[PDB]
Amino acid sequence: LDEDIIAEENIVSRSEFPESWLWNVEDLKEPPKNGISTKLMNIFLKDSITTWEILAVSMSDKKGICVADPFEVTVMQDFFIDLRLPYSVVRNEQVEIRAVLYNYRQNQELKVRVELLHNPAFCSLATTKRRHQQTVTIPPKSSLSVPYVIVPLKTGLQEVEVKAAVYHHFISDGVRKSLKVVPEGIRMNKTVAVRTLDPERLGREGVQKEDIPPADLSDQVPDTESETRILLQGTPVAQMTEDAVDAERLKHLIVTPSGCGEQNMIGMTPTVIAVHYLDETEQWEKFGLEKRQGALELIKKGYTQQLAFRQPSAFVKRAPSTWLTAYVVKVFSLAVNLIAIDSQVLCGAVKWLILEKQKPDGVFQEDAPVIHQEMIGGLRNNNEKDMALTAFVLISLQEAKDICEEQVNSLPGSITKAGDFLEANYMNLQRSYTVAIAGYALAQMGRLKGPLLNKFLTTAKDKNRWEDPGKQLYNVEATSYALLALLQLKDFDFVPPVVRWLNEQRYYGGGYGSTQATFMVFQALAQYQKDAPDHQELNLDVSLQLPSRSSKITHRIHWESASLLRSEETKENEGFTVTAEGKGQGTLSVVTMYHALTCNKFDLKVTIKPANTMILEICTRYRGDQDATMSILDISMMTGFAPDTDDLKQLANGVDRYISKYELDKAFSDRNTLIIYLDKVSHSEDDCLAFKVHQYFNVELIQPGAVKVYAYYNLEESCTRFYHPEKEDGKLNKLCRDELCRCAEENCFISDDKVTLEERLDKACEPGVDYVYKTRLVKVQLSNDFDEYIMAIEQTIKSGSDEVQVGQQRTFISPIKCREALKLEEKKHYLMWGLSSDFWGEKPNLSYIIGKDTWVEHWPEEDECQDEENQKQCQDLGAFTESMVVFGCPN
Amino acid sequence: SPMYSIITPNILRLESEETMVLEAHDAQGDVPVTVTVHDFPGKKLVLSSEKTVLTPATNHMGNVTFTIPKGRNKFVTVQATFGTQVVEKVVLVSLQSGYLFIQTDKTIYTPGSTVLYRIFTVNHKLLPVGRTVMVNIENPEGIPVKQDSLSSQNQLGVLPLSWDIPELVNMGQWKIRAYYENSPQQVFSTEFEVKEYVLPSFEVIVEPTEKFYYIYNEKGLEVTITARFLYGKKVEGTAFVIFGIQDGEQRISLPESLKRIPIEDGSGEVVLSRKVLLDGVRAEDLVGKSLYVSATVILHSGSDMVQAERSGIPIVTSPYQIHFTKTPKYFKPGMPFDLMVFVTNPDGSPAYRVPVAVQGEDTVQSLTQGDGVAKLSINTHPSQKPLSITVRTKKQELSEAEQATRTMQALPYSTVGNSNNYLHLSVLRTELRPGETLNVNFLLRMDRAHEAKIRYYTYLIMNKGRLLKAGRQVREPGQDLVVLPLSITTDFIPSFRLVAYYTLIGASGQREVVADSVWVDVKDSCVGSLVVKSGQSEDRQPVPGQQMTLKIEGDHGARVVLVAVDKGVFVLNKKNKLTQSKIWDVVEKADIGCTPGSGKDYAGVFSDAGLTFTSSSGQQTAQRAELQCPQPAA
Amino acid sequence: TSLPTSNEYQNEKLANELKSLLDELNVNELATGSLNTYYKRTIKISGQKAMYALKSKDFKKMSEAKYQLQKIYNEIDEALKSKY
Repeated sequence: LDEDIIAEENIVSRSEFPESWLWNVEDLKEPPKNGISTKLMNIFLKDSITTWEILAVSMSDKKGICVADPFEVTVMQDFFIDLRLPYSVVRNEQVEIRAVLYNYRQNQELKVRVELLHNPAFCSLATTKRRHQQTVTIPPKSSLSVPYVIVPLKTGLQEVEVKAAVYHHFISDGVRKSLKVVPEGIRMNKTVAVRTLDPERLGREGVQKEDIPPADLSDQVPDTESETRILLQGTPVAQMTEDAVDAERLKHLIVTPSGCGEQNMIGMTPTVIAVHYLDETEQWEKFGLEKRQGALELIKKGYTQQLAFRQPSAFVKRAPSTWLTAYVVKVFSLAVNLIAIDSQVLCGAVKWLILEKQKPDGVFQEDAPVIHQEMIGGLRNNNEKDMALTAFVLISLQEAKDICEEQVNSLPGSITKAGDFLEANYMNLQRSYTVAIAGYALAQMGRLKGPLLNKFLTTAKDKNRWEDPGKQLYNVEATSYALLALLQLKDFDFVPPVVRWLNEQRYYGGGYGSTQATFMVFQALAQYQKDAPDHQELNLDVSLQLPSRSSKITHRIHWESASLLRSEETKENEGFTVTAEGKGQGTLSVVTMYHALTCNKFDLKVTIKPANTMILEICTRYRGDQDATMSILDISMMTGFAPDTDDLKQLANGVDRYISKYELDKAFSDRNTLIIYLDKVSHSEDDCLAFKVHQYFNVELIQPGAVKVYAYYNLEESCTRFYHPEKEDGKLNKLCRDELCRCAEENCFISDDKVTLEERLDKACEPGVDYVYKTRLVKVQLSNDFDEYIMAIEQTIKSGSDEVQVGQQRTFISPIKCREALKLEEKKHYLMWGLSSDFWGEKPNLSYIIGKDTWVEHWPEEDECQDEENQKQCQDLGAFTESMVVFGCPN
Repeated sequence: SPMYSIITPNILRLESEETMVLEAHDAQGDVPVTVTVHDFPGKKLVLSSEKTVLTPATNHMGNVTFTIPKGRNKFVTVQATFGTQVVEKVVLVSLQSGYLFIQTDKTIYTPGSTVLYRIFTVNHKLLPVGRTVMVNIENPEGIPVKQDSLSSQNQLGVLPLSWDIPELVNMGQWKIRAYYENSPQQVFSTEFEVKEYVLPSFEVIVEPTEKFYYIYNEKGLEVTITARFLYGKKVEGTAFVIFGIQDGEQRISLPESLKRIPIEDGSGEVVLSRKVLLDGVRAEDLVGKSLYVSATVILHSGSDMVQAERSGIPIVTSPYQIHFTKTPKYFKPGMPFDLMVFVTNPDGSPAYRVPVAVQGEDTVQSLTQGDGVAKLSINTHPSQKPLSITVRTKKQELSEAEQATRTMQALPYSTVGNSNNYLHLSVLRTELRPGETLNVNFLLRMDRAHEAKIRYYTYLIMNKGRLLKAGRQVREPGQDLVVLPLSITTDFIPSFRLVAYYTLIGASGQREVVADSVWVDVKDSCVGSLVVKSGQSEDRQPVPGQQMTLKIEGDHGARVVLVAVDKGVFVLNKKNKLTQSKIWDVVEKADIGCTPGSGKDYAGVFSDAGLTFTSSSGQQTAQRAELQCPQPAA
Repeated sequence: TSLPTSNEYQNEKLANELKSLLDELNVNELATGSLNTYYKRTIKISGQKAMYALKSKDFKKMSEAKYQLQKIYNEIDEALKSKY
């Protein structure tokens, strides 16, 4: 304490390894002058000695966003320690940490004192009473390194701590960085199963189940977790949708509503029809988003010229036509989403067909034919003019049906009526045109069943068109009224082909004879997009159950969030079942992740002999077929050696090697981590070199140095070897049984010169003194690496940390070289006491260790104290017993 | 001849505020207007809220702002009724309800540590908003591992976050993503690399003398290697550098160039000869390709290693390139054409202090800006004759053989009537800063029987995609020129256009429309203000743990977020970070104006700035259904 | 006894003002339990310069630990006026 320095007792340690900190959120509370607010915060700089860089963002409701880009507060000191710890180090393997002592003194080189403290998590050159400190001389404005060897005997976040203080100067700073000592292992993610789900196609039953086996992972290192994840992926398809017509050379459809009722409709019929179509096909863009309002005014334009012939129910002079009044409900009950229509001029010409032009069987009559007789289309054939006339007015009043279900009493009876006369006479039709006109006059009610269903599917010649001999504009209208059902019906295996014929006629509409040939070749092609399934499907709803689930499990892969990956996972190993349901296809993949030569293509052989100056020799070979590229030779000496300044320039001149002129500087004193750059390591043979090292620093217990070999392109595939003059490869001498390790770096613990009642009471009341028992050795086992003794406690003179009752057996452990210490025979009593640092294992399964501080004495038997030579010991042991049980230690 | 015209933005937006310009020229007295929006096609009634009346006081100028509450684009039917004379039309709608933003507290994460992202909602205007949002987190393989669904309501635009990286999880390039729930197709991408690392204590800069490599420079591309500790001081060590040939995305590693020198004092020197260059592969072929370096500094203490890398060094004999992309692509016959060449060094960065001259007019010259764009002009003869431009760089030190050149073309501006009615807008293009006054010059072009009729020009100001401000300017008969003083605020930043025009009826019963647009980049700055400095008035390097007050200056009522970061994390990875400059760099990429420079005809100038014109006598602009601008046709 | 000499009046008042702040180094080293990991590394290390230096009766190490130990009490009375 009274030295010109700073003991380990005040050098607070730099444990701010972490990069992220000061992630705070603060507002501009203070009152502002000129829209500028001042905030003062008193922060406590993290322990890392580098240069923290900032970065901040201001969100002002008024002043949107700003980037107050961060500056720089450099953090430095006169002397610190850069404890360079890896992201992790395996348990049971010996490594080599780096700890740079940067001295940025002007021209004052620092006489340092660097000391590695003990940690019962790391079997190092520093034990509980011994310190492993050294004394270096870092030139001014320089970086000096210091190797420290260890053996992580325990997993989990461990602890490392170097504190250094200069002599004569009063500087001091440690760095407590912690490393994740992980159990050796291999990152693996075996696939558990890769199958497909679909209760429609798989199982052939609903609720398709899928049983799932737990991951075997036969090779999982003990004490290590492992997770499993699950994937939920909808894999929908889209198909069976055909293209509407380009409407592209269909620029003749919008001629202005003009004329008497019938001429006011030959030329407004293509108008509304272009509108309803390019609405449900999205063709509006390439046609003219703008000519649409030059067309929604030649629809409601005829709506008030057509409202200029509506007698009390063509000419107003002339008798009302049952054909121009049942087509006044077909051009209106579709132009209701387009213009203002009266549920009095629509619901006042449909109560006139049921009440004025309807016979007792639902058949519709024609009193005053329409003057323009080509527009009627395909009824013009007087052939069956009450099967093509009873099917046409039958679709002009099943269309106006929702608008005004309350304005007409007369509907519910006329609808069934007409449809009872037709279904009877449906087996009595010839024209492919009256089979399709009645066909769709019916299929809006659900009665095309039985014989009326199969006679309507065959009437399609080639089965994609309903055609009759003669006129063609009565085949297209037959093919349309034919597709009308096909879709009103919800069948689409006979719709695919029927729609490949209609746009194969490149029927752009209009013409003379086509006021019906235009209204149908479109509304049919116009309704085909609102039905199109688009093959959109997937209402999967699967259920999960797992040995950890106390709660129920449910997700659902609907079409809108179907490609949304719905995944679930755990940390534990289970078996379980899945239960899929509903339409749609998907795929299921599951995967667990758990924990299943250091040389990898680089041989290394490091040798040490005497010439107290010694000579080193290193061997490296590349396990490649190609002579490896520029490799490197990292070297950190043993404590007390600097290279002979005459063999660092005999290998710096040889080609194929190099020693940066930065390694000639500093000379003999400051040079304890070398860098010999190699230009090639042949694959053929080992390429071997060697130099000389004198003994400039004298010390007890020197440090196993090292030699590291790696290519420059991968710091990863390297091969490090150690070398000590005493142990064989650099590895300190330790006793291992299985997983457990200890620091057997000691001497052979062991003429009854003196032992009195007072000599025991003092050594049995010392600090470390924890346990004192009178045990009897029961069993004696002996291994090739160490021995042990199963002794039973006959009395607890002094209970320690170990809660043990009289009678139980506590296992004792000792090195194999201590077999001559005390020949612990069987069925003999012994008085023993040790320290708490001798405990081995974990409660309640602990184990005692016969160490240097473990007092072992032979306790005479009952009939042995009678001997006139063992009495002196029997009285001392007996008195020592009573002087402990009731009395205690004199301190 | 009262006629009714009307304008708006080119591509509208959602849950945002777009404006629009009523009008009634030659109108008499008042006129009650009622505006409306019906979805398309049909009638749904989406925003009919607006009303107004064009006084003879606001010069027959009325004004209104609104809030509009597959795989194919949907459109909006918009309607305006001027007393009785109604006019309507359709305009394309964009699903984008704004922008969304990310910042990862670290640039690289060790599996086990936490990630602290933070996202910031805003609209097409840079203000705070409260909507709703979805935030996933994908691994380097493309699989959502965790997601959330909070809302930034009464949060002030800013959002908190934290996701833990599991001990076992794939390494490589993770990717976090987000998007307004309203628009699920517009999603944003920000990344953080997960890898097992230890922070280095120094940094390494790789700096060749030349930006680019001259093919016939025997000496070769030299390179300075400067290592320096995080805290400033000078790093001593030895390094490993290696070169190579990139060809698009492919990289030709050169094992015949791999060097090693003494990084002394934080400055080492490595060169590569032109012969270790030819035998890793002729040489009129390697032209176009770029190269790349790979340093690796390991100290003389053997504790730390850092890996630095430069990429994209061009082998151009012609150092400077010549871009014509800040340049207009149309002109007005009989008037000056401003030229905003864009010179770049070979890597991509702009040139400096490099004169450039016209193909003819040897006397004509330009001087480099700190930005790689100079100031040139030339008179155009009264020809509708396309203008073929062959710019030549004229910096001494080189030959008329090492001088790069580039030829673009400007096209005539078609006037209605073509009678011969132009408008030319001349502007003092200066590096305008917030708080300056920029003149606005109006050069009319018409016979003198119809210049006693032009009593007001009308105009507008674009800005990130929205409309900023509007009104009128006054011109008296006999003034073919009136200036317009305009003051700069923080908002036009970054770039802003400007359109102007008049209306008159001339020739033979012909209402006429001539106009002219224009684009200027104003200094890129955060609009309000914010700085972080060291509170103490005297700075000494604080030792680890000490108290230092930290001062800060921003806008009042503003919320503020703050985070520190070790400069030892930005020495393995310093990408995927956030730049305000990466901020504006994105609010420009999302503009609706595309050929800022010019216009083909009075309607083209509108779609070529981000606007749709329409009126009550037939004239109107191009129907823009194209979200993404005209995919640049080179 | 009359009156001190040259190195007899400044080396002793420099050991009076380094022992007036070494008397309450048991009073300011304990109130850094309420302050950071800063006021416990700067008053534990800057304490071993005011005890080895008062005991070497040197004029330099005594004016080098009376300020080192008088900067970390003005730092500890300061972070004790935002804590009231």
